Order: sequence, then C-alpha cells, then structure tokens
Amino acid sequence: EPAIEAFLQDGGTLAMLNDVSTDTLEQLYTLGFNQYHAGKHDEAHKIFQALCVLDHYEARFFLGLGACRQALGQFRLAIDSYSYGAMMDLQEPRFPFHAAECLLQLGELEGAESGFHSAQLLAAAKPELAELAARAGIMLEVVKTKKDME
Amino acid sequence: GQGVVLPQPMQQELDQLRKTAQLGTANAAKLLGSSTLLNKLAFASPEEFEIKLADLERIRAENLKKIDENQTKMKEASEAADKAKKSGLASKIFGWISAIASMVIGAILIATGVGAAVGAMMIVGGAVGVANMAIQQETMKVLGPIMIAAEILVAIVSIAVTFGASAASTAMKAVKFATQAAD
Repeated sequence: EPAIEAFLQDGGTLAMLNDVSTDTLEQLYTLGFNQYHAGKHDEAHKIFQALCVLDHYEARFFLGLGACRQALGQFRLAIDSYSYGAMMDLQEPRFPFHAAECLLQLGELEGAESGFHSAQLLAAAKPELAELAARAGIMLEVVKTKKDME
Repeated sequence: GQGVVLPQPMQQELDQLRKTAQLGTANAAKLLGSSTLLNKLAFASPEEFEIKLADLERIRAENLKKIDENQTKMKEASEAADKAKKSGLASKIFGWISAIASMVIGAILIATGVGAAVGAMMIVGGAVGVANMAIQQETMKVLGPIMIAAEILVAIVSIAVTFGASAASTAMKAVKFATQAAD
C-alpha cells in the first residue's frame, strides 16, 4: 500500500498501474474526439471522464472534458475542468479562453475578464495563434464594456 | 461541438478500458449505499480494506520519462501559483480559476501526486457528477458547498479503492489542509 501511495505521489497514474499503452489511450482519445465533433456530447463527456482518470496529468483530456461540459450548458463544471487543465499546461490559451466564455454566460464578468485577458497574452506569445489572440482581445472589450454598463 | 478546437489525435477493448477506469467510483458508490458514517470519523481509518513491489519498480522504470514530466507539471504549477500570490497579479491572470481547482493547487502543495489524484477525481465527477449536473436550475445555493463535500468524500473513497488506503488517508489530509490554506 505505501508503495502504491509513493507511486501515486511521485506522479504515477492509473494507466501506468494497469499497463495501459500509449496507443490504447490514444485510441480512446480519438473516440472521444470524434464523438465530440459528432455532437454526441454526453457520450464524449463520459469518454473524457475515463481518460482524465486514466491519466490525470494530460491537459488535453481536461480540455476535452471541459468542451463537452460547455456544449451541454454545464458552464460551472466546465470552468473546473478548464482550470485543472491550465495548471497542467500553463502556456495553453484555450483554457482561460473557454473558461472566460463560460464565465460570461454566468454573468461573472470580473473572471470572464481575467480569462479573456490571459487567453490573449498566451495566444499572442505563439504566432501560430493570432486569430484566437484576436478573438480574445475582442471578447475582452465586450466584457470590459458589459462590465461598465452594470 | 464546434466551440472548442481539441488537438488532433496522434472497439470492445475500449469498453474494457472505460470499465477499468470507472471501476474505482463504481465500487465507491456501492460502498456508500450503507450507513458509513463516518462521515464524521475518529481519525479516518481503519478503512479497511474489507472487501507487487518488483512490478511497481519495473513500471516506474518503464515510465521514468512521463513520471518526470508529471513531476515538472506539478512543480511548474506550484511555482506559477507561488509567484502569482506574491505579486499583485494574482486575480489578473488566474482570477478565472475556480475555487475547486484552487484547492487542488493547495492539495498539490501538501501532497503532490496524491493531491493531484484526488483533485482530478473531484473534478471528473464520477459518482455524483450526474446529480450535480442535474442541479442546474431553483433557489439560493448552500446546496453548492455540500455537493463539493459529497464529491470530496466520494473521491477519497475512490482513491482508497483504486490505490492504497494510506493514499486515501494522505488525500484526506491534503484536502483538509488545502481547505485551511484556502482561508
């Protein structure tokens, strides 16, 4: 038991524990990714839940989890997943961005602002991502202005 | 779902793998249809277990790369949170972060990979996640914090089941102290 704990603590995952291969996990990501794009959001959510449990350090399983939740209108729960995902990949702008969208839908402007603002910075830094950087900039304005008319 | 751009990737075995992964929370829900209680225990455990090291060392060695990466993620997350709470730019780049996730950072400071584990468990939702989703109409909302506690508690059990019960115990301590650090 203390061996399992030390494993877990040092950063081992359930995948490792059950000798689950990188390629089996990828298969399951693919299934989840297709289902999400098929609009089968509820089913995609269940897949991403399994992935997040199998490897609880992969930001993109948390991105997927969060995207399913947002599509189902579960905005609060999506912010939770986008938040944990960010912590696993601090340079990824999609996390604060889609969390901000979710925050705006709930009327939380101060945090929507924070999200769109970080999403812009992080997206700016990478030049592959200027379109998203711009969207973030726009929504940032939309939020600041919706904030002023309160 | 055309809202989020997920990164691009790269039939009955996948249902095996999904059952594997939900196995811990399935057993968790099962064991929590009783009268346990605690609930409000007297130093958590024994628990119970009721109902091999060379392998672990092989596995560990086989995945030195990923394990180090995961350690780095936790290190970089801890640091990011450290440098954010010193500076006045705490709630400017991280004000969007939810309260749950915020505790999970705390749990990671107290218990590293065990903190992350239980934290991810809470966020994944698993057992009472479907109820929680349903709870989205309806009144004020002290219903919120308790659904957390519910989730925390289920996650602890799930950890107990899936990994050590010392792991669950540490996870409880982690959540405890991340919760006090939160005030």
